[PDB]
Amino acid sequence: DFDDLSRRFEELK
Amino acid sequence: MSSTSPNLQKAIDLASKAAQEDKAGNYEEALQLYQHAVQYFLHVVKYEAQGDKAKQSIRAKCTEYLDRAEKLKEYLKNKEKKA
Repeated sequence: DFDDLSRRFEELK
Repeated sequence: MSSTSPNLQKAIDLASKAAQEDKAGNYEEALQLYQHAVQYFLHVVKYEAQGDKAKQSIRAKCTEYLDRAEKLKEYLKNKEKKA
């Protein structure tokens, strides 16, 4: 489960 | 001992350069390098095959680089608020 990191990475653009 | 995938090698190189650029005070360049490193680390961990220990180390590095990157975003937002 890597949703939180994916969520934060997407926001970082 | 075993093989580092080209995508995962991209992630490490980018991160390495981010760290370099970070410490050098080129924060705008650093931020982009961190971000792209994270992009590759996520791709690898999701769609390439690795053991638990590998996934756990990638998760760790992902966390560190997004932490720092976000801190650099906030910094750059305030440097830019100056003008």
